[PDB]
Amino acid sequence: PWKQPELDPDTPSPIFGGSTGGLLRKAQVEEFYVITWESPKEQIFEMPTGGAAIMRKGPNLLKFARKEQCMALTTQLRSKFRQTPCFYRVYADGKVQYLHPKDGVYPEKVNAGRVGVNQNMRSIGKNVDPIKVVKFTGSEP
Amino acid sequence: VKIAVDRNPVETNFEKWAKPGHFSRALAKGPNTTTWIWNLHADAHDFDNHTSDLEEISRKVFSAHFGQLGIILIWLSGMYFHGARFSNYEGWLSDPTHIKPSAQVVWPIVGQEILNGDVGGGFQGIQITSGFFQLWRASGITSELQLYSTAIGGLVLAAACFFAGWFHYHKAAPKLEWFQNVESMLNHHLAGLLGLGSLAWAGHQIHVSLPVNKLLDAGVDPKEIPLPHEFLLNQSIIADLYPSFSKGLAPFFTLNWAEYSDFLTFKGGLNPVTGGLWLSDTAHHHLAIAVLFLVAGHQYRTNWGIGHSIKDILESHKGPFTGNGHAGLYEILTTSWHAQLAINLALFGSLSIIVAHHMYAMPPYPYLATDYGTQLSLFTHHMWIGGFCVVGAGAHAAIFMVRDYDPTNNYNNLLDRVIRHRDAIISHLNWVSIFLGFHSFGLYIHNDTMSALGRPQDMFSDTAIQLQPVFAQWIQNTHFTAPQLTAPNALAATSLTWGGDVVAVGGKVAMMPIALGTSDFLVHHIHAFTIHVTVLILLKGVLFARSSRLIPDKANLGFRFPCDGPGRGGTCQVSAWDHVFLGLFWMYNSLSIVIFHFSWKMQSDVWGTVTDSGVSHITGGNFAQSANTINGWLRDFLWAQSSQVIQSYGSALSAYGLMFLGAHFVWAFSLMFLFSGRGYWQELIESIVWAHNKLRVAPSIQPRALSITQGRAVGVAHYLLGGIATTWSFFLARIIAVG
Amino acid sequence: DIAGLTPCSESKAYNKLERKELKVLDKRLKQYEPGSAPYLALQATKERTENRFKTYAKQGLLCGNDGLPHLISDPGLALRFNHAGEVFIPTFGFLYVAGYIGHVGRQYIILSKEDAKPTDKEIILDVPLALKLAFQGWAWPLASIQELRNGSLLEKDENITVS
Amino acid sequence: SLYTHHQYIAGFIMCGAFAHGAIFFIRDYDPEQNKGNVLARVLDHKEAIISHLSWVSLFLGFHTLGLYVHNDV
Amino acid sequence: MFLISWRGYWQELIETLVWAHEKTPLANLVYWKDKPVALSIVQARLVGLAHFSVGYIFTYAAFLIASTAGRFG
Amino acid sequence: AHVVKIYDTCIGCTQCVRACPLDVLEMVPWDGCKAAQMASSPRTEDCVGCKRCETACPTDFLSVRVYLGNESTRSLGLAY
Amino acid sequence: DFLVHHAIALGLHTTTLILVKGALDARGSKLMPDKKDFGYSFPCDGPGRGGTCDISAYDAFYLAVFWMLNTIG
Amino acid sequence: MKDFTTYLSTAPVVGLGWAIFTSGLLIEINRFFPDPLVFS
Ligand code: CLA
Ligand code: CLA
Ligand code: CLA
Ligand code: CLA
Ligand code: CLA
Ligand code: CLA
Ligand SMILES: CCCCCCCCCCCCCCCC(=O)OC[C@H](COP(=O)(O)OC[C@@H](O)CO)OC(=O)CCCCCCCCCCCCCCC
Ligand SMILES: CC1=C(C/C=C(\C)CCC[C@H](C)CCC[C@H](C)CCCC(C)C)C(=O)c2ccccc2C1=O
Ligand SMILES: CC1=C(C/C=C(\C)CCC[C@H](C)CCC[C@H](C)CCCC(C)C)C(=O)c2ccccc2C1=O
Repeated sequence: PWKQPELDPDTPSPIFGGSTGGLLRKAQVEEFYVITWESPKEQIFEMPTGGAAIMRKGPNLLKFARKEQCMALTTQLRSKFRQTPCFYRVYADGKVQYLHPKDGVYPEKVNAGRVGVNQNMRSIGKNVDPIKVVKFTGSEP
Repeated sequence: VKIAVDRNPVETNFEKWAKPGHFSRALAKGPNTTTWIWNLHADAHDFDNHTSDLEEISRKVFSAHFGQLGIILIWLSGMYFHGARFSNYEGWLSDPTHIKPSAQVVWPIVGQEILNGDVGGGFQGIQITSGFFQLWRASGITSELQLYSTAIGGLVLAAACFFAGWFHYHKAAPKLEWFQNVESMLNHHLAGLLGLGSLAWAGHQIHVSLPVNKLLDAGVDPKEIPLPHEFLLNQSIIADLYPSFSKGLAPFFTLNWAEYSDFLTFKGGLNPVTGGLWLSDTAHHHLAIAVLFLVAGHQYRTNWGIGHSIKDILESHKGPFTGNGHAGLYEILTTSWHAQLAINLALFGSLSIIVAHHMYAMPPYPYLATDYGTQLSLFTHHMWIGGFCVVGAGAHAAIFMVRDYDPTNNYNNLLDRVIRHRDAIISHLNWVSIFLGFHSFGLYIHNDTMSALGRPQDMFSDTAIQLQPVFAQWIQNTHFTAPQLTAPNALAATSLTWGGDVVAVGGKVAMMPIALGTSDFLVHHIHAFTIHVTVLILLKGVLFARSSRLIPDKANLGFRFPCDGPGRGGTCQVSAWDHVFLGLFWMYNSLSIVIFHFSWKMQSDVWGTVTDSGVSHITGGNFAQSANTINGWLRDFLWAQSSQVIQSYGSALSAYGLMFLGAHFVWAFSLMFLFSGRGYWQELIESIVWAHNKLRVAPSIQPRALSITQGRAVGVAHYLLGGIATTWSFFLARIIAVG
Repeated sequence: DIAGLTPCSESKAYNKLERKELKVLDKRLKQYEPGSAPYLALQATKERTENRFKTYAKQGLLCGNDGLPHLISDPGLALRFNHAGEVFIPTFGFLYVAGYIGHVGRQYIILSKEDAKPTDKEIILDVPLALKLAFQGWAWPLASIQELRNGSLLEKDENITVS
Repeated sequence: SLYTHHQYIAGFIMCGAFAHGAIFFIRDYDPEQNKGNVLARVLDHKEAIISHLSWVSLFLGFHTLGLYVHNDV
Repeated sequence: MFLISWRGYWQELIETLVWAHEKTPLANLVYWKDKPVALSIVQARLVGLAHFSVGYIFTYAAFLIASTAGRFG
Repeated sequence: AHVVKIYDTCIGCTQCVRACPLDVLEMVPWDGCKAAQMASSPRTEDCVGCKRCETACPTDFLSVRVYLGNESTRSLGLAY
Repeated sequence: DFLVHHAIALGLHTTTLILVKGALDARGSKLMPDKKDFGYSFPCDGPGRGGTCDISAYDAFYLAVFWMLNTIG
Repeated sequence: MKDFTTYLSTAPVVGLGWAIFTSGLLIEINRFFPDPLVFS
């Protein structure tokens, strides 16, 4: 984006009684993920882990243990309610990382700033046999 | 409330018969692979996927159900017809004990006439085990002419049912409003169908079946019986049998009902002659049942401002621990068919299981308990039907969670709160299955190991470390000593299984008290192990259908999908469909032992020929000693009782010897589909397509291996068919050749 | 004779098996009355059984020590010792029928593929065409060698390969 | 026991020859070096080998089972 | 089991036992060194084939020796 | 720790990018195609191996391949 | 003795089919033109292309052992 | 009627007519000419 939005760790959360699909001991020790978005009204939405919850008008914040749990929610909000979520990654040390709209534009739209990675300039197939690379790793690279 | 119908919605013509796949958008294009063929027959009756309109889904359902009735009624009329023209009913009616039934005589081409065994009665044919002959005798049926007319009625009514399905879909189909009038259904279907239907049968019982079976049990010849219409017209005839008829409905309207004690009774027990329930007791049963359903049908609100409303009932039973409870369910059940189908199949399958228990101990029809093949075939049948129906609830409930679940309606509801502690359900239920499989099945291995080591004193058995079912034993005596204290007007007990004396008919025992011991403790606890596990597989699939930790978005993938991918270490058989595919294997392992329990127990402890000195059971009472060991089930049940099947070559039971083998082939044949995968087969077809291509003889419809979910379905189908058909041959050949 | 096998006429166990299988019916026939239909059914089975045994003996079959007829497969021994109808001749009776099915299905496939929408012609057959080919296939061996000698039977490296 | 012991081993061993023969085609096979030789000419027309094999399995399977089932009945 | 029932049913089940081991009051103090996960796909085909073949062999060895030894002929 | 390589036959459909839940794939400009787009795989550390990307590529043979390899906590999809 | 020696032939010819196929089609198939890049043993290539379960040459050896045991039985 | 004849030309309906022919032919050839094994 213009600039990465820093994390506001104190924002209101949705109205959700709780469930058993929440966070486990891995979260405090290794890492966990949090997602933010801004809603115009009070609505109901399905959580990835558990049941239904009620959003809040204004900013909202959740905490998840997996990136798929977060991106599963973005696909729901972008489609059903047509919003623009953004989620981070929090380590146990307190470090924070801004992941998904890393360029500000979603990945399915091009942008001039991006640089290609893992781009082979050949056709699928048309690559050396494993015997040529028998004693080190990799036939595709 | 009112009637609502839409006229001529659909034109009737064979235009779409020529265009298969019209119902689906994808299939209407046409086939370019052979996978289009399998998807056609599969998605044919999934009306929810064809269209989003709930109205059209309702029209299709209400009219297809008319088809199953017509399909049933020609089947039912076939039994009456085949029993009239190709049977020995008139001969069996005069000597029921010695003559065996038969209604499937065979034509004389290659071999195949030896199957027409020497049944008896100047007749030779296949021996049936469906219990129609005892049913037709429980009602007044002495001649074949009554069966012909009954068959012609079914074809007439069946065509009407087929005609209605066309009429109530193609010509004059109801609206969605007519279907959502739920309170009128229960009012009509309780009072009208169950109420008057039971009252009417009592009319047939009172006016026809009682006198006819009174004369037949008194030795009178069937041809000399007065025809059932004579009892209606002549008040004098039936009065000779039951003098209460002479008063003529004055006792009823004056509320002096004791005068009808002649034919409305509370005897209990069994008839000493027929080994079946007193026909007078059943007329009293179905009569009281009608009055009970009639008042039940006047409960709801339909139109006249009196009665209950289901919505106000549901949203008024609330609690603290539950929060918002039972609120949003009236909107669910009035909107999704799958929710109702889940509830109904569960209680329509658990009912056939109740039928299986409550018939064998309480034989309602005459001369059924002495036909051991019939009594064993009805138990095995109506139990398997219960297992399939119950498993359908787990499948047809997961479809609701995936397709017809809207989280907006369910917030802090019962359904929402169940999902929010699902990990507690499956976790606590996992511990029980492990606790039971150890303490139940481990006891069998302990007895096997102790016996092989020469330590029979340390086994679990009657002469040993006895584990006796004290609670059931106390309930047997309580129901046995009930006529004295808790039911004074009852002349005897409900059944002799609780306690009493033997009832012998034709030199064979109909029913005698069943004793429970150490072996019956282990088996009754083995059943709970298979049941709590079968629930774990289905209930896990339901709750984790919509989302899980491994796959937070399953609902977008759908109800049936093979896998998300090899990632996450592997995601094969994660859908709710694949949970049903696993639960069927456990339903099979459950009821297969409920059935072995019924066969060995009743052969050893109950059935047998009564002599002057007691009873000589079929297997000499070996259930107590041998059953504690698994080798006993292998030796004394399988190796022993398979002698009648294996030695069936050269006799009328030869068909069972072949089905016994063919059932094994189809079972093992399933293993190719379960163990293997689509990948190996699609490559093999390519090398085959080369040869078919080399000779310019190749199909334009490309050959494709079966889908993943289909290979799993094809497996469990050929698996269950071979596993079930083996018992069907092992049992009927064993029991028809008695002992 | 050959292979140490006796003819079925001279065998004792063969006649022993006949006397056994008839004794089962005679015992079963005692139960019913003379003029009843079960009696007529069993008498017919008796008549068929007596006919099955004499016809197999008349046909020069070979019965072993067990008393059951055995078949011979080599055309040399079959023709030398007059046992050709057993295996050798039915081999040509099948292959005429089997090639009939191939020559017919091969022609329906080729001809429908020369038109538009051949996929529909497989699920919805052209029955007039199928009957036409089915009654034109009496001389399929002629057409095969005609098509082989011509070279229009096989395709030539216009087929998909995998590497 | 001596017969079954060796024959069951003969099957396990022989299933390894093909398995360890398949690993050769993946890891230790060079097509350009082995060009035009017998080993490449086999791999070229493999659709014929796998097909003519499937005929023999199907042929023995139908006709052998059909006779046992013809005799069972 | 390993042949018919495949991984996805089980990994969701092990996730449920993991929840219980952490929420239990006293057992939560104990913690694994290596995380528990279900068996892989290829591993199960191997494991289930071993449980398959061993019963195929131990069953016949008993029958072969017992049938022949008891009769002594 | 899986490997994702995209090949020269990409046509800029973006169906691979829309399908991946974990945001491994993104679109980058390129001069080889009509659409003037190409995919990329900058962050394969978050890859999981669902092979939904391969399922969506409409080419004759795939312009995207997931070569499975060494596992990890993120790759095994472990919430714990 | 005739029928069994032919039924034994069913085993050897079809067991060879399963193992020969897994060898020759080890390098590539139309469903998976490059098996050689993955390896001898991998689970599958995914649910795409109609399904790719049990394609690898390891899965051919896996299925042959069932026939090895049946044949030797 | 054009659509009815087309429905009768589908695969399973034509297969049903085939099955009755081949099966009835073999049976009646075993009803008469009972128990053939050797062909004269
Ligand atoms: C001859 C009269 C007639 C005609 C011309 C039509 C014509 C039509 N109907 Mg209609 N219908 C009729 C009678 C008729 N119907 C009757 C009597 C009923 C009541 C059951 C219905 C109920 C009905 C419904 C509920 C629906 C239609 C639909 C349709 C349309 C699609 C037809 C189709 O797919 O063919 C199908 C062709 C068949 C030959 C089907 C045969 C099915 C039989 C009953 C199964 C037999 C069971 C078998 C013997 C059991 C053994 C199997 C074993 C494995 C157990 C078409 C306009 C559909 C529609 O509106 O189109 C979207 C639709 O949803 N009809
Ligand atoms: C008893 C079980 C059983 C049976 C019968 C088969 C049968 C077969 N397997 Mg198989 N398989 C099994 C278990 C079984 N397998 C198991 C447990 C595994 C381990 C996963 C495998 C693994 C396996 C592999 C890996 C391969 C096979 C192959 C084959 C085929 C070999 C060719 C042959 O002889 O066909 C002819 C033999 C038959 C017995 C034909 C069966 C049909 C008969 C005639 C009945 C006909 C139907 C009848 C008309 C009634 C139908 C009515 C109904 C539709 C209502 C054949 C279809 C190979 C193959 O397909 O190559 C061609 C192959 O590559 N199988
Ligand atoms: C007293 C009135 C009455 C009676 C007797 C019935 C009886 C029945 N209803 Mg029902 N129903 C009623 C009122 C009634 N309904 C009302 C008021 C509504 C709207 C609120 C509905 C809406 C309804 C639906 C939506 C469905 C049924 C179905 C059924 C059948 C269930 C099949 C069964 O259990 O096997 C018992 C079977 C029999 C006893 C066989 C008898 C069959 C004959 C033909 C029925 C005769 C009774 C008939 C309803 C009388 C009026 C018909 C007349 C106008 C021509 C059963 C025949 C199901 C169905 O149609 O399945 C086919 C179904 O899906 N009902
Ligand atoms: C009142 C009973 C009832 C009704 C109305 C339905 C209705 C439906 N079910 Mg359901 N189901 C039921 C009971 C019922 N089910 C039970 C008891 C079970 C547990 C076994 C299931 C398990 C089940 C599953 C697992 C699935 C369904 C699905 C479906 C839908 C698609 C129907 C379909 O594909 O069939 C069209 C017809 C066929 C496919 C033909 C069936 C052929 C069977 C398998 C063979 C029968 C063999 C025969 C009896 C014996 C062998 C002899 C042979 C030689 C002839 C439809 C809404 C599917 C779906 O997508 O739901 C949305 C699905 O995935 N159901
Ligand atoms: C005989 C074969 C067999 C056996 C023993 C099992 C055993 C089990 N299955 Mg199972 N299963 C099988 C076949 C079998 N399956 C097949 C063929 C299928 C395919 C349909 C399935 C599908 C299936 C599903 C879908 C599920 C199971 C589940 C279970 C478990 C239930 C918990 C329990 O009671 O365990 C208690 C222990 C026993 C029953 C073991 C009995 C033997 C004794 C007690 C062990 C003795 C140990 C000994 C003393 C120690 C020796 C140590 C030594 C090293 C010195 C259990 C581990 C369920 C599960 O795991 O979740 C709870 C479940 O959900 N199975
Ligand atoms: C009434 C219930 C019913 C039943 C039981 C079936 C059963 C079948 N249909 Mg089907 N179908 C139905 C209703 C039904 N359909 C309806 C209502 C429609 C809409 C009009 C269709 C439209 C339809 C199409 C368009 C096609 C089928 C096909 C098939 C067959 C699958 C192909 C196969 O496995 O053979 C594979 C066969 C071979 C590889 C070689 C040919 C040898 C065959 C087996 C001989 C002929 C079998 C014969 C039809 C059996 C008698 C009928 C039987 C049900 C009693 C299968 C027999 C397909 C087919 O080709 O049928 C044969 C097919 O293309 N069906
Ligand atoms: C068949 C025997 C099985 C018994 C053992 C099974 C134990 C497993 C269940 C544990 C779940 C506990 C959490 C409850 C869930 C809970 O918190 O819900 C709260 C609920 C009370 O609800 P409220 O009154 O708050 O609200 C009810 C309203 O919401 C109405 O919808 O508690 C109960 O109903 C107690 C149920 C005891 C359940 C145990 C008995 C179940 C079998 C019934 C027969 C028992 C007597 C048998 C002797 C003859
Ligand atoms: C065998 C098998 C196949 C191949 C099976 C196929 C292609 C089905 C074959 C269906 C045939 C065509 C039905 C017809 C069979 C007979 C011809 C019917 C007899 C007809 C005669 C009487 C004329 C799979 O595709 C598969 C996929 C996934 C897991 C396991 C498996 C699997 O085990
Ligand atoms: C039960 C089951 C599991 C779960 C099974 C587990 C976790 C059991 C393995 C752990 C236990 C504790 C080992 C039991 C000890 C063994 C009896 C002895 C092992 C001896 C080795 C050390 C040599 C799977 O992961 C699986 C995966 C794919 C297909 C099918 C299945 C499957 O069926």
